[PDB]
Amino acid sequence: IPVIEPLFTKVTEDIPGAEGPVFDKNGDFYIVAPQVEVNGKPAGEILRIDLKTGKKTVICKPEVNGYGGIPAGCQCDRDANQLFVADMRLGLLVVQTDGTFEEIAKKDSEGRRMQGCNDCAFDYEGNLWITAPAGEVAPADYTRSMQEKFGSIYCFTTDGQMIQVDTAFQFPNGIAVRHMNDGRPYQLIVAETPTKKLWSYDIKGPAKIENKKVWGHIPGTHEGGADGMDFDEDNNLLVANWGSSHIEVFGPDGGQPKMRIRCPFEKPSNLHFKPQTKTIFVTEHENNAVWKFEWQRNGKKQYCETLKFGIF
Ligand SMILES: [Ca+2]
Ligand SMILES: [Ca+2]
Repeated sequence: IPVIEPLFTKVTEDIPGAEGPVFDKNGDFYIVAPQVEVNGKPAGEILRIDLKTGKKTVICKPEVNGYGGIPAGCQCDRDANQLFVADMRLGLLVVQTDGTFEEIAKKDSEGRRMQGCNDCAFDYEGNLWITAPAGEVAPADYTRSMQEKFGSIYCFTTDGQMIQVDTAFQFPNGIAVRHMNDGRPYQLIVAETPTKKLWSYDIKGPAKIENKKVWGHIPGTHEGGADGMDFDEDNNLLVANWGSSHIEVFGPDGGQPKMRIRCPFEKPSNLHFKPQTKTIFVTEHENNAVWKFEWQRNGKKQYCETLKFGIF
Protein backbone atom coordinates (compact mmCIF):
# COMPACT_ATOMS: atom_id res chain seq x y z
CA ILE A 1 0.00 0.00 0.00
CA PRO A 2 1.63 3.27 -1.14
CA VAL A 3 2.21 5.95 1.52
CA ILE A 4 2.67 9.65 0.82
CA GLU A 5 4.26 12.10 3.27
CA PRO A 6 2.90 15.56 2.43
CA LEU A 7 4.03 18.62 4.39
CA PHE A 8 1.88 19.26 7.44
CA THR A 9 1.62 22.93 8.40
CA LYS A 10 0.61 24.03 11.91
CA VAL A 11 -2.71 25.90 12.19
CA THR A 12 -3.42 26.29 15.92
CA GLU A 13 -2.48 24.66 19.23
CA ASP A 14 -3.63 23.76 22.74
CA ILE A 15 -7.17 22.62 21.97
CA PRO A 16 -8.09 19.68 24.33
CA GLY A 17 -9.28 16.74 22.26
CA ALA A 18 -9.34 18.86 19.06
CA GLU A 19 -12.19 17.69 16.84
CA GLY A 20 -14.93 18.68 14.39
CA PRO A 21 -13.03 20.87 11.87
CA VAL A 22 -15.53 22.78 9.73
CA PHE A 23 -15.84 25.73 7.38
CA ASP A 24 -18.96 27.88 7.26
CA LYS A 25 -20.58 29.73 4.31
CA ASN A 26 -18.20 32.69 4.60
CA GLY A 27 -15.12 30.51 4.71
CA ASP A 28 -14.58 30.90 8.45
CA PHE A 29 -12.90 28.02 10.27
CA TYR A 30 -14.19 26.31 13.42
CA ILE A 31 -12.92 23.59 15.80
CA VAL A 32 -14.43 21.96 18.91
CA ALA A 33 -12.61 21.26 22.19
CA PRO A 34 -14.69 18.44 23.78
CA GLN A 35 -12.16 17.69 26.53
CA VAL A 36 -12.13 21.11 28.22
CA GLU A 37 -13.18 20.62 31.85
CA VAL A 38 -14.15 22.84 34.79
CA ASN A 39 -13.57 21.03 38.10
CA GLY A 40 -13.76 17.53 36.65
CA LYS A 41 -17.03 18.20 34.82
CA PRO A 42 -17.65 18.69 31.05
CA ALA A 43 -17.19 22.23 29.80
CA GLY A 44 -16.65 21.61 26.09
CA GLU A 45 -16.08 24.51 23.71
CA ILE A 46 -16.73 25.49 20.09
CA LEU A 47 -14.02 27.77 18.72
CA ARG A 48 -13.45 29.97 15.70
CA ILE A 49 -9.87 29.99 14.42
CA ASP A 50 -8.26 32.96 12.64
CA LEU A 51 -6.46 31.23 9.75
CA LYS A 52 -4.02 34.13 9.40
CA THR A 53 -2.84 34.18 13.03
CA GLY A 54 -3.95 30.83 14.45
CA LYS A 55 -5.60 32.79 17.27
CA LYS A 56 -8.50 31.05 18.99
CA THR A 57 -11.87 32.46 20.04
CA VAL A 58 -14.46 30.48 22.01
CA ILE A 59 -17.83 31.43 20.56
CA CYS A 60 -19.82 28.84 22.48
CA LYS A 61 -19.44 26.78 25.66
CA PRO A 62 -22.76 24.84 25.58
CA GLU A 63 -24.47 23.94 28.84
CA VAL A 64 -28.07 22.81 29.35
CA ASN A 65 -29.32 23.10 32.96
CA GLY A 66 -25.83 23.08 34.43
CA TYR A 67 -24.71 20.12 32.30
CA GLY A 68 -21.80 21.09 30.10
CA GLY A 69 -21.48 19.63 26.65
CA ILE A 70 -18.77 17.59 24.94
CA PRO A 71 -19.04 18.99 21.35
CA ALA A 72 -17.31 16.54 19.00
CA GLY A 73 -18.33 16.88 15.35
CA CYS A 74 -19.62 19.56 13.00
CA GLN A 75 -21.40 20.20 9.69
CA CYS A 76 -22.40 23.57 8.28
CA ASP A 77 -25.97 24.23 7.18
CA ARG A 78 -26.83 25.51 3.69
CA ASP A 79 -29.99 27.63 3.94
CA ALA A 80 -28.56 29.39 7.00
CA ASN A 81 -24.97 29.96 8.07
CA GLN A 82 -25.27 27.90 11.26
CA LEU A 83 -23.45 24.85 12.62
CA PHE A 84 -24.99 21.49 13.47
CA VAL A 85 -22.85 20.12 16.29
CA ALA A 86 -22.79 16.57 17.62
CA ASP A 87 -22.36 16.66 21.40
CA MET A 88 -21.50 13.55 23.48
CA ARG A 89 -23.53 14.94 26.41
CA LEU A 90 -26.20 17.11 24.76
CA GLY A 91 -27.04 15.25 21.52
CA LEU A 92 -27.46 17.48 18.46
CA LEU A 93 -27.01 21.24 18.74
CA VAL A 94 -27.51 24.08 16.28
CA VAL A 95 -24.91 26.79 16.93
CA GLN A 96 -25.00 30.33 15.49
CA THR A 97 -21.97 32.46 14.60
CA ASP A 98 -22.88 34.87 17.41
CA GLY A 99 -22.25 32.00 19.82
CA THR A 100 -25.84 31.21 20.80
CA PHE A 101 -27.16 27.68 20.50
CA GLU A 102 -30.21 25.44 20.76
CA GLU A 103 -30.49 21.81 21.86
CA ILE A 104 -32.32 19.99 19.04
CA ALA A 105 -33.59 16.87 20.83
CA LYS A 106 -34.00 15.29 24.26
CA LYS A 107 -35.84 12.36 22.62
CA ASP A 108 -35.99 10.73 19.18
CA SER A 109 -39.00 10.18 16.87
CA GLU A 110 -39.91 7.14 18.96
CA GLY A 111 -40.01 8.98 22.29
CA ARG A 112 -36.82 7.17 23.27
CA ARG A 113 -34.27 9.33 25.14
CA MET A 114 -31.61 10.86 22.89
CA GLN A 115 -28.03 9.49 22.88
CA GLY A 116 -24.85 11.61 22.95
CA CYS A 117 -23.55 12.17 19.42
CA ASN A 118 -20.01 12.29 18.06
CA ASP A 119 -20.06 13.26 14.38
CA CYS A 120 -22.51 14.05 11.57
CA ALA A 121 -22.82 14.36 7.80
CA PHE A 122 -25.34 16.25 5.68
CA ASP A 123 -26.44 14.62 2.44
CA TYR A 124 -27.33 16.74 -0.63
CA GLU A 125 -31.03 16.49 0.26
CA GLY A 126 -30.38 18.28 3.55
CA ASN A 127 -30.77 15.23 5.80
CA LEU A 128 -28.28 14.93 8.67
CA TRP A 129 -26.76 11.50 9.38
CA ILE A 130 -25.39 11.35 12.93
CA THR A 131 -23.31 8.85 14.93
CA ALA A 132 -24.17 8.40 18.62
CA PRO A 133 -21.48 6.40 20.49
CA ALA A 134 -22.44 7.78 23.90
CA GLY A 135 -25.35 6.65 26.03
CA GLU A 136 -28.27 8.86 26.97
CA VAL A 137 -27.79 12.63 26.90
CA ALA A 138 -27.56 14.71 30.09
CA PRO A 139 -28.87 14.51 32.84
CA ALA A 140 -28.19 10.77 32.52
CA ASP A 141 -24.78 9.65 33.77
CA TYR A 142 -22.18 9.76 31.00
CA THR A 143 -21.42 6.44 29.26
CA ARG A 144 -19.78 5.54 25.93
CA SER A 145 -19.85 2.44 23.71
CA MET A 146 -16.08 1.76 23.58
CA GLN A 147 -16.58 -1.71 25.15
CA GLU A 148 -20.30 -2.53 24.87
CA LYS A 149 -22.39 -2.33 21.70
CA PHE A 150 -24.90 0.40 22.49
CA GLY A 151 -23.86 3.01 19.93
CA SER A 152 -26.56 4.28 17.58
CA ILE A 153 -27.03 6.07 14.26
CA TYR A 154 -29.62 8.81 13.68
CA CYS A 155 -31.03 10.77 10.77
CA PHE A 156 -32.25 14.28 11.49
CA THR A 157 -34.56 14.93 8.54
CA THR A 158 -35.64 18.11 6.71
CA ASP A 159 -39.03 17.91 8.45
CA GLY A 160 -37.31 17.90 11.85
CA GLN A 161 -37.57 14.26 12.90
CA MET A 162 -34.74 12.69 14.92
CA ILE A 163 -34.97 9.14 13.64
CA GLN A 164 -32.80 6.34 14.97
CA VAL A 165 -31.82 4.33 11.87
CA ASP A 166 -29.62 1.68 13.50
CA THR A 167 -28.11 0.54 16.81
CA ALA A 168 -25.66 -1.89 18.46
CA PHE A 169 -22.41 -0.30 17.29
CA GLN A 170 -19.21 -0.41 19.33
CA PHE A 171 -18.51 3.32 19.25
CA PRO A 172 -19.84 4.59 15.89
CA ASN A 173 -17.59 7.53 15.05
CA GLY A 174 -16.90 9.10 11.66
CA ILE A 175 -19.66 9.31 9.11
CA ALA A 176 -19.88 10.32 5.44
CA VAL A 177 -22.43 10.22 2.62
CA ARG A 178 -21.65 9.03 -0.90
CA HIS A 179 -23.60 10.70 -3.70
CA MET A 180 -24.26 9.79 -7.32
CA ASN A 181 -22.88 12.21 -9.92
CA ASP A 182 -26.33 13.79 -10.25
CA GLY A 183 -26.28 14.60 -6.52
CA ARG A 184 -28.49 11.73 -5.31
CA PRO A 185 -27.42 10.29 -1.89
CA TYR A 186 -26.96 6.54 -2.23
CA GLN A 187 -24.49 5.19 0.31
CA LEU A 188 -23.74 5.89 3.97
CA ILE A 189 -20.33 5.13 5.51
CA VAL A 190 -20.03 4.75 9.30
CA ALA A 191 -16.78 4.22 11.19
CA GLU A 192 -16.80 1.79 14.14
CA THR A 193 -13.57 2.76 15.91
CA PRO A 194 -12.38 -0.20 18.07
CA THR A 195 -13.45 -2.91 15.62
CA LYS A 196 -11.29 -1.42 12.84
CA LYS A 197 -14.24 -1.47 10.43
CA LEU A 198 -16.03 0.94 8.10
CA TRP A 199 -19.68 0.05 7.60
CA SER A 200 -21.88 0.86 4.61
CA TYR A 201 -25.61 1.04 3.86
CA ASP A 202 -27.61 1.84 0.76
CA ILE A 203 -29.55 5.07 1.29
CA LYS A 204 -32.99 4.38 -0.22
CA GLY A 205 -34.44 7.66 0.98
CA PRO A 206 -34.51 10.16 3.90
CA ALA A 207 -33.81 8.13 7.08
CA LYS A 208 -34.01 4.88 5.10
CA ILE A 209 -30.93 2.70 5.05
CA GLU A 210 -30.62 -0.96 4.02
CA ASN A 211 -28.10 -3.72 3.38
CA LYS A 212 -25.58 -3.08 6.17
CA LYS A 213 -22.15 -4.27 5.04
CA VAL A 214 -18.57 -4.28 6.34
CA TRP A 215 -17.33 -1.86 3.63
CA GLY A 216 -13.71 -1.26 4.57
CA HIS A 217 -10.98 -2.51 6.88
CA ILE A 218 -8.87 -0.20 9.04
CA PRO A 219 -5.15 -1.16 9.41
CA GLY A 220 -3.47 -1.84 12.75
CA THR A 221 -4.01 -3.63 16.06
CA HIS A 222 -3.33 -0.43 18.05
CA GLU A 223 -5.89 1.05 20.43
CA GLY A 224 -8.08 3.34 18.36
CA GLY A 225 -9.02 3.12 14.70
CA ALA A 226 -11.23 5.06 12.29
CA ASP A 227 -12.21 8.42 13.74
CA GLY A 228 -13.21 11.23 11.37
CA MET A 229 -13.66 10.93 7.60
CA ASP A 230 -14.47 12.82 4.40
CA PHE A 231 -14.71 12.30 0.64
CA ASP A 232 -12.64 14.05 -2.03
CA GLU A 233 -14.09 15.15 -5.39
CA ASP A 234 -13.41 11.73 -6.93
CA ASN A 235 -15.26 10.00 -4.06
CA ASN A 236 -12.15 8.61 -2.37
CA LEU A 237 -12.72 8.39 1.37
CA LEU A 238 -9.97 9.72 3.65
CA VAL A 239 -10.29 8.35 7.18
CA ALA A 240 -8.31 9.43 10.26
CA ASN A 241 -6.89 6.24 11.78
CA TRP A 242 -6.42 7.34 15.40
CA GLY A 243 -3.31 5.72 16.88
CA SER A 244 -1.79 4.61 13.58
CA SER A 245 -0.09 7.88 12.54
CA HIS A 246 -1.88 7.63 9.18
CA ILE A 247 -4.99 8.86 7.39
CA GLU A 248 -6.23 5.97 5.25
CA VAL A 249 -7.39 6.57 1.69
CA PHE A 250 -10.15 4.32 0.35
CA GLY A 251 -11.32 3.99 -3.23
CA PRO A 252 -15.05 4.20 -4.21
CA ASP A 253 -15.39 0.45 -3.64
CA GLY A 254 -13.75 0.31 -0.20
CA GLY A 255 -12.07 -2.86 1.02
CA GLN A 256 -8.45 -2.20 1.93
CA PRO A 257 -6.93 1.32 1.81
CA LYS A 258 -5.45 2.08 -1.62
CA MET A 259 -3.03 4.61 -0.10
CA ARG A 260 -2.04 5.93 3.34
CA ILE A 261 -0.98 9.44 4.34
CA ARG A 262 1.66 9.68 7.07
CA CYS A 263 1.05 12.37 9.70
CA PRO A 264 3.89 13.76 11.85
CA PHE A 265 1.76 12.64 14.83
CA GLU A 266 0.21 9.41 16.12
CA LYS A 267 -3.38 10.39 16.83
CA PRO A 268 -5.13 12.00 13.82
CA SER A 269 -8.70 12.67 14.88
CA ASN A 270 -10.84 14.41 12.27
CA LEU A 271 -10.29 16.14 8.94
CA HIS A 272 -12.10 18.60 6.70
CA PHE A 273 -11.37 20.14 3.30
CA LYS A 274 -11.24 23.89 2.83
CA PRO A 275 -13.86 24.80 0.15
CA GLN A 276 -12.53 25.09 -3.41
CA THR A 277 -9.02 23.85 -2.42
CA LYS A 278 -6.93 20.69 -1.95
CA THR A 279 -6.20 21.73 1.65
CA ILE A 280 -7.19 19.28 4.36
CA PHE A 281 -7.32 20.54 7.92
CA VAL A 282 -6.58 17.81 10.45
CA THR A 283 -7.13 17.72 14.19
CA GLU A 284 -4.97 15.44 16.33
CA HIS A 285 -4.76 14.31 19.96
CA GLU A 286 -1.06 13.65 20.46
CA ASN A 287 -0.37 17.40 20.74
CA ASN A 288 -4.03 18.52 20.65
CA ALA A 289 -3.49 20.74 17.64
CA VAL A 290 -4.75 21.51 14.17
CA TRP A 291 -2.73 21.11 11.00
CA LYS A 292 -3.24 21.37 7.27
CA PHE A 293 -1.72 19.61 4.27
CA GLU A 294 -2.33 19.44 0.52
CA TRP A 295 -4.25 16.44 -0.82
CA GLN A 296 -4.04 15.27 -4.46
CA ARG A 297 -7.27 17.06 -5.41
CA ASN A 298 -10.24 19.11 -4.19
CA GLY A 299 -12.71 17.83 -1.64
CA LYS A 300 -16.22 16.69 -2.40
CA LYS A 301 -18.55 19.67 -2.12
CA GLN A 302 -20.12 19.79 1.33
CA TYR A 303 -23.87 20.31 1.58
CA CYS A 304 -23.27 23.99 2.54
CA GLU A 305 -21.50 24.64 -0.79
CA THR A 306 -24.45 23.45 -2.90
CA LEU A 307 -27.25 25.68 -4.20
CA LYS A 308 -30.90 25.49 -3.15
CA PHE A 309 -32.06 27.71 -6.01
CA GLY A 310 -29.36 26.71 -8.50
CA ILE A 311 -30.53 25.68 -11.98
CA PHE A 312 -27.79 23.11 -12.71
CA1 LIG B 1 -14.94 11.76 16.12
CA1 LIG C 1 -15.09 16.68 8.04
